[PDB]
Amino acid sequence: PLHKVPVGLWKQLRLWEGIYSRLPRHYLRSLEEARTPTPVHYRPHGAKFKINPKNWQRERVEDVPIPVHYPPESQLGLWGGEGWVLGHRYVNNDKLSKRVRKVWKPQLFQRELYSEILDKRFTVTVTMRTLDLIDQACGFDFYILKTPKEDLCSKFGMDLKRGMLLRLARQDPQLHPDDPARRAAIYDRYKAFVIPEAEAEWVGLTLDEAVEKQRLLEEKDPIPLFKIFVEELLGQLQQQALSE
Amino acid sequence: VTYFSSRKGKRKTVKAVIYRFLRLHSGLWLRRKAGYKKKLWKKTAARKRRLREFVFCNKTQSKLLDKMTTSFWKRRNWYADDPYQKYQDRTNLKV
Amino acid sequence: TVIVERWWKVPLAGEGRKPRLHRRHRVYKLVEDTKHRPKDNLELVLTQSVEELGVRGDLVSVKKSVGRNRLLPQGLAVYASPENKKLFEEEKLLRQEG
Amino acid sequence: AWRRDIFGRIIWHKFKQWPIPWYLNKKYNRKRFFAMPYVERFVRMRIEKQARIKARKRSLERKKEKFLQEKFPHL
Amino acid sequence: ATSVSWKSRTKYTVMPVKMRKSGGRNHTGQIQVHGIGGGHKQRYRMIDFLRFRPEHESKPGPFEEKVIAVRYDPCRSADIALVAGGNRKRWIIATENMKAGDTVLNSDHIGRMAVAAREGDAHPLGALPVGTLINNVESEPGRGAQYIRAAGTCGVLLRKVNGTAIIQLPSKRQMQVLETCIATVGRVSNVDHNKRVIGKAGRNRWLGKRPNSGLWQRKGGWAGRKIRPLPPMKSYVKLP
RNA sequence: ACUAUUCCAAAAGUUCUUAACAUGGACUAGCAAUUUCGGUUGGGGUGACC
RNA sequence: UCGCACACGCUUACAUCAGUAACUAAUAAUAUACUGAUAAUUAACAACCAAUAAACCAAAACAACACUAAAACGUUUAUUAA
RNA sequence: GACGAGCUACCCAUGAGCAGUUUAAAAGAACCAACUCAUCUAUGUGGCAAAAUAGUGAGAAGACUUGUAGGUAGAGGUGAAAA
RNA sequence: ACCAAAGCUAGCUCAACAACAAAUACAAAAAUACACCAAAAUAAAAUAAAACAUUCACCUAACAUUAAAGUAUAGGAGAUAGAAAUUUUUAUCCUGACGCUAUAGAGAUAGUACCGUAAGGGAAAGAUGAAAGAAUAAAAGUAAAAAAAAGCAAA
Ligand SMILES: [Mg+2]
Ligand SMILES: [Mg+2]
Ligand SMILES: [Mg+2]
Ligand SMILES: [Mg+2]
Ligand SMILES: [Mg+2]
Ligand SMILES: [Mg+2]
Ligand SMILES: [Mg+2]
Ligand SMILES: [Mg+2]
Ligand SMILES: [Mg+2]
Ligand SMILES: [Mg+2]
Ligand SMILES: [Mg+2]
Ligand SMILES: [Mg+2]
Ligand SMILES: [Mg+2]
Ligand SMILES: [Mg+2]
Ligand SMILES: [Mg+2]
Ligand SMILES: [Mg+2]
Ligand SMILES: [Mg+2]
Ligand SMILES: [Mg+2]
Ligand SMILES: [Mg+2]
Ligand SMILES: [Mg+2]
Ligand SMILES: [Mg+2]
Ligand SMILES: [Mg+2]
Ligand SMILES: [Mg+2]
Ligand SMILES: [Mg+2]
Ligand SMILES: [Mg+2]
Ligand SMILES: [Mg+2]
Ligand SMILES: [Mg+2]
Ligand SMILES: [Mg+2]
Ligand SMILES: [Mg+2]
Ligand SMILES: [Mg+2]
Repeated sequence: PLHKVPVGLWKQLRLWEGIYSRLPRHYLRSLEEARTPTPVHYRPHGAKFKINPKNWQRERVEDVPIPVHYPPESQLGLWGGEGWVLGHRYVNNDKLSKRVRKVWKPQLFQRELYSEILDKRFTVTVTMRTLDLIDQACGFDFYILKTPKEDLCSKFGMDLKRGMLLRLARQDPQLHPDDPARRAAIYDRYKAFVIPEAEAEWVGLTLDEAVEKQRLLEEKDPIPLFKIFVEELLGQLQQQALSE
Repeated sequence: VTYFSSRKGKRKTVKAVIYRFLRLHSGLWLRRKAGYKKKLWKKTAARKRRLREFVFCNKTQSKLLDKMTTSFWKRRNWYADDPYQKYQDRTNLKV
Repeated sequence: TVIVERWWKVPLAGEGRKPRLHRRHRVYKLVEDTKHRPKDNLELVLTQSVEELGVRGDLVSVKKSVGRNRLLPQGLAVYASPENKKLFEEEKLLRQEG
Repeated sequence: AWRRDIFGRIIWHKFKQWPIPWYLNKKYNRKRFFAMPYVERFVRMRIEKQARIKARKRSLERKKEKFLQEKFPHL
Repeated sequence: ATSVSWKSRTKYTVMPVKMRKSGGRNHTGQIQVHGIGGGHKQRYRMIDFLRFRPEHESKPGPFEEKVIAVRYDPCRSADIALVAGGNRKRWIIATENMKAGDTVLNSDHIGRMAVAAREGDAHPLGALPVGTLINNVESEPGRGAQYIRAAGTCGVLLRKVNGTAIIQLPSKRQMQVLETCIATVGRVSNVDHNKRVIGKAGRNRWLGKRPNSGLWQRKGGWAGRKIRPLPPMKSYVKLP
């Protein structure tokens, strides 16, 4: 026997059926297409073509990303899109020596970050790279709004993004309750990033959180049959009164 | 020698045969003489000359080298400037 | 951040098919280390007068140690951002004015 | 309710009546309704196993039709 | 799989509390320290090592306490004394000659003329004379007694510098301590604990000590008589 | 690898320091890994030879 | 002359009537152990069966009193307990 | 990568035994039962028994035997070392 | 003459196409009292290299198909490993069988008996007829039918 459809497409046809079908289109579209993550550990070479040193002929040259590992703690902090590099190495770097299993862990630090939009000080575990990108993006909130999903890698980062994006689209008065001036200032320079309201609340979610939120938005306890029967009877009586 | 490959199921070639030998289309294989770059100051002018020369292999060898080489190296080749092209045909051979 | 390279060349798949990886593509030589690199300069703008570094409304080059943990958190300095530089084109053209 | 139990089956969970709320009830808390990653493999196997018993039941009903038709030259 | 420790008690009772001994095993049930177990079953009796401990939080002043009894304890090598005052009873480590029907003084006060102390006396280190003999010495003020608790041991006060006393531990390493640390003046009880003979192998199983292994080992480089220049002074004073 | 050691960077601060975590590269050990233990021979070993 | 109970553990192997040619018994006789039908051990014993505060240093040993190796085990008062 | 400490090794809980005789004595003392071991011989060797039976032996208030229930798991455990 | 012997079916292969109700995680199958939940770190070696240390396809993923090609390359440059650029592919409908017959074909009449403390292992078998609401004598082994100086058992 065989399977009517291959298994890699089982995971896909999971989405085409049931409650997933009722999820909003924008969410799905965002989930499907994955922009390729900015190289962190491996170092890319720009040119599509190279010239072989020994062979002396142009060579089609491609880039393969190095698999990196994200521990469960990393999902709680901002590591700058990096993690553990698992691999092997040759001792002495002579290919002829012993091959040995090895793991490079990133260096972690405890730091505090300030939000204009969330108006708060968070204690986050960050990497050097995280502070560098926070630097180059010129704001913490800039760093979070200016970055794609694949580059943050953290549930914390994406729920941060979702939170403050929602706060932007709501135009919340709670931001700086006593100062309309600082509201003007703070909201203005991020006004590049404003997204509509129905989009903002779905942006940080995970498929379980999506399924759950959708479930809750779809809950209606079944209408008593008495209701529908009364409606039908009234319809019949009105049609009978009108025909006469 | 791999008689059936993993991915293509074809028959693989031994590359170490392709680096030291040359197949003419007659079927003669042509090889360098062992130790020609080795310890020259010891040897006579005579031996040096004998070492610089190319040579032909007996039936037992050519046969063996053929089993380690796919169809692609038994192919007829016309190169521009090909030195050996004048040597690839057999003439006046009455067996 | 450790920058890493593979010892064994990976074959190609170019039609959009994903690259087919084997176990020998898991040995790594360490090419470069980020934390062993020399530090750069942080270009900032001062909203006030810092003791050694600068007068109010000036362009400063700090190091990330002093810059990240002092100026930006306390509100002493802001980032090099162009939109934030126009602000001091403004303050500077209204300074020598009045 | 409809639940996904430990073994990855889908199950009909009949409720029960307790004197206290569900987050405060000990026994109800250590009952797990959800599956773990490795269960995904087993989930597959029975889908596959079931598929065989169905597939080779068909092939019995086929044969039955043929024997009878060659044994009884109808019409 | 799991285990739970026996040491849960939140309150201080002088009534002996039942203790569960674990021979050699950590909380994962594996042998960590060899050769422990099967002792005679013992109760534990709580000790208060902070000797200056104002009973009612309101009144700050010095204590006068009374010695009701002196008993044997299985848990430690020294002998224990039951001391009461106000509404409070405590087991404290008894000094060498302490007898039932005795009086003990506890004060944190430091006078410039110091004091002459009995054995059942507890004073701050800086309030004692330069030559005196001490035990149950506290490390950092308010932390309780740690060093010199064993059977028949004593420390000695050496010198005082910058409001900080120097003491000599039984191993003769010297210890640097703030003046406000409380200490007891004297020797610990039962000074003859060292000369007791264990008659048979039986006494060992009674004390809860298992026989050694039967594995034979060459002595390593570690073995021989090493003569070391005495380990330098330990300083519990931290710089400003 | 790990457990300890010592050092250099990193990290924080000073104008040279390291409180406990903690990463990169070394070092020095312990505990410890992976793999073998050539051949002739008036049997093998020892002796002798290749 | 390893007897009667309980604990643990076994599960109808126990009881009555009936049948045994052949199955179980290492043979027979007949049957507590094979086969069929029918019945059966009845709770006062045993299991299940409260919390939290506070007082209480003071061995079992025929227990006076001690010995060293330092000893399992709760009463009573207060607050609530269908 | 699972599963095993209902055997046995060692622990942790909670129980239970030890009559008589001798001695001021429960003293890792005597004598000798229950109880525990296994010395020596003969039977047995597809046994009654995948380690027994008969005699004969050691110990027998102690580093003693023993019941119920936990614990440590193979690159390990446990070991009064017999690898 | 005994013991035996014979059936052709149960079902399998491979491939296309696409009975509630109650009870349950107390020591599962026990209506009912104060909590906690929940968790993650590269596949290794056997084996090839006639030893063995670097290295050893397949073992995860999908990508298919005809080629480029066992070519470029990668390799104790040994054993072996091995691409891409660029090219090819007409629709469904149209299901069956030079597939097995009860030592086969599923392990299957069953995950059951039984064996394991446990993970786990894991069998054996059916045959008259329309109707039982009708009662061939061919394997070995033996029997009918003990054996008479002598010897690879016959010629
Ligand atoms: Mg292609
Ligand atoms: Mg002790
Ligand atoms: Mg010793
Ligand atoms: Mg020894
Ligand atoms: Mg290896
Ligand atoms: Mg040899
Ligand atoms: Mg030899
Ligand atoms: Mg010889
Ligand atoms: Mg010979
Ligand atoms: Mg020799
Ligand atoms: Mg019973
Ligand atoms: Mg019989
Ligand atoms: Mg157990
Ligand atoms: Mg046990
Ligand atoms: Mg007696
Ligand atoms: Mg005795
Ligand atoms: Mg006799
Ligand atoms: Mg005796
Ligand atoms: Mg004796
Ligand atoms: Mg022992
Ligand atoms: Mg030995
Ligand atoms: Mg030996
Ligand atoms: Mg090999
Ligand atoms: Mg071979
Ligand atoms: Mg070998
Ligand atoms: Mg492999
Ligand atoms: Mg069968
Ligand atoms: Mg069973
Ligand atoms: Mg016959
Ligand atoms: Mg004859």
